[PDB]
Amino acid sequence: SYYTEENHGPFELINIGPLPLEEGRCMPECLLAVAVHGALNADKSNAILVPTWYSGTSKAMEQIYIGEGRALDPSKYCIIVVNQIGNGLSSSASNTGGSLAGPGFANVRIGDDVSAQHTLLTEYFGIESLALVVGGSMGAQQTYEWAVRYPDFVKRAAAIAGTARNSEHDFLFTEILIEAITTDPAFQAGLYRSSSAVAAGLERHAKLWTLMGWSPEFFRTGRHKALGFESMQMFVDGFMKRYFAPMDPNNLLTMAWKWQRGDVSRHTGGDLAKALGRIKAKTYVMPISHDQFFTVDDCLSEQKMIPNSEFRPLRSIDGHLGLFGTDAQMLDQLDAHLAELLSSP
Amino acid sequence: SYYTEENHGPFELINIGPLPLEEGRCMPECLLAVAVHGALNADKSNAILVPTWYSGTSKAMEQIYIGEGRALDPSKYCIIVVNQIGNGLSSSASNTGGSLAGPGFANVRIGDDVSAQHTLLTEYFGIESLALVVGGSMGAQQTYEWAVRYPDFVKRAAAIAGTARNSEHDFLFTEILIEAITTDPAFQAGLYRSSSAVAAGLERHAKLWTLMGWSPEFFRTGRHKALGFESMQMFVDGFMKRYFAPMDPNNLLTMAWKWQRGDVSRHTGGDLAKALGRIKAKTYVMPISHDQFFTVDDCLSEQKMIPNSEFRPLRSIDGHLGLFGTDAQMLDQLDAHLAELLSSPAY
Repeated sequence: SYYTEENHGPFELINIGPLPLEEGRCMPECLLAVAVHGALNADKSNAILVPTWYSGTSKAMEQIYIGEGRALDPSKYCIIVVNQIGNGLSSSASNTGGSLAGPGFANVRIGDDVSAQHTLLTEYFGIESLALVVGGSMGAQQTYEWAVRYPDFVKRAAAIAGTARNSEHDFLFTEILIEAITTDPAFQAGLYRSSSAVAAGLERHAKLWTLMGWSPEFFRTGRHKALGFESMQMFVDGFMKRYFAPMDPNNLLTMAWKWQRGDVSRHTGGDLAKALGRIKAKTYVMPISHDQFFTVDDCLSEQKMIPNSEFRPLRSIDGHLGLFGTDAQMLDQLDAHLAELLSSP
Repeated sequence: SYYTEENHGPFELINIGPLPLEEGRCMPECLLAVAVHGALNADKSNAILVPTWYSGTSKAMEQIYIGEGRALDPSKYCIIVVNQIGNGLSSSASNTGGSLAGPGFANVRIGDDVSAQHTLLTEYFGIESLALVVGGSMGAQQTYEWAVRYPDFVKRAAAIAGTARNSEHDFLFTEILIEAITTDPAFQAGLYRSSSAVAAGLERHAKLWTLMGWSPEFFRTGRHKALGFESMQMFVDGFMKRYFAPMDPNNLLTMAWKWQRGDVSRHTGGDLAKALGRIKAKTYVMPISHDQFFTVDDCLSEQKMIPNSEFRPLRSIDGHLGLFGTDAQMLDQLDAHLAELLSSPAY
């Protein structure tokens, strides 16, 4: 009941046909849930691709980032928001039959999403280049993979709060996030009868996201209170637990495995400088100042490897989950940077 | 067999007598495990008290911080290292009988340790003031409590990587650490057959410490490899899991409960500025730059409320567990700050 058009729509389900996956299995049919905002011009020069992030859907990207006086303005651009494979709206553990059902769903990599999106854009939209690819966190992982895998296709790229190659510390964080779910016996090796049977694991998952998803300064200065939650307990229970409670464990695990392995250097034998050296897009690297796990240092290290790129950190004590749109001043910064990027040749 | 003289000694067990605890229970006899390094001078004016930190013992403070070339030099100072109530050496769930055994052990607060330490110093050693109180993390919590509770007694205070009133974020971290242990079915509500039976909970606890105890920069720049571990997997297994593996779950929960509730403002009805304003000790507030949960910003906000004090962050990408002595640059900075502190004129 969570993954519906009534909650996340409108979107279109587009069957892009069979999808051979990097890990070796083939999806007989890959359905991508796509939301399109704005019209494509005759040059097809105004398309923007927006990948979705961990546990997220196209509806979040639309609610937080897209609109009239925003950088992502559908009166000027054709903004194409594409849901991750495994996110519950596109083909996922939760909505696919046969051998891909539930814990049978394949291991999907960032590169598989980008490959599917490329097929979608060329064959269903007839688009041969993107004015901008922009995403946050896992959405930034896909942004980097686009810029490296199809370098002449991507004219501009904005990687918000995410890296091109995942760190060992981030891998550990996600492993602990996974174990929060899989160590709940009600998970039943993915064969749980309903999402909510795994409430304990989903709550433990939410508590870890509270610990790592914001920042110590967020809580010290009472940001949670400004958002309407009088205490850490109220914030954990009223915001964080409630966010994850209706979601599907198998889907979260599909996206967590994928997030763990984001690595554009797979194109270059593990040489990251060589992969990032391939980027032709005008690229803004935009970590959030207080992000606890995609750090300013992590992202600056990569930016130095991307030719013609710019380092444009967002200042927000809301840290990583400032992506959720809790900090309007952060959103204003982001809009100014993105408008400047879109304005550049 | 982890909590022995063979592993953590030499130390002496001193019975300081009954200890009425803040939470309301009375310990009929409180034994403190104490290690002394160096001799007291003629008027006992060279005593330095070193409390121990979460999961730690006096052995760690000795190995990492005490020695002739160092600020805590036993050829000049009498350095008295006192093990936390609950840490397995002093009176704890793992070694106390009667109604205090195992799951029955009382909820002990930072203030109970400081009161017990004060009784130890005055009644057993005849010491009536301290040249320095210094500790890290939970050791820093006890340091602040000392400086607030007995302000004339403490001539100098050095609070490394810890705060005077615990934050909500830190409380959540420790709650998650506690649940890593208590959700292991083998924990059996504190009635586990042995430490070893609760290995799954202890390993999850270790993984959480790996996540929060160092820093992303520590790993990004390959510090774990410099320390001799080929990969994150080898570091987690060979350093972090191994550290917690032999420890007692009930003792860790005692120290965790205590850590969660460190709060010197209990002396002043919740008014932290009033509590910290009581401090007369020359005080250095020394967060570790890349500490993920006792942040530079957390400690700065408290330092601003302590009169006479100085803010001296330790620069280390090793973050919180740089307390374990992994970062020799950080130890060198600390020695320099502590030597400067110890040279402040006696009033």
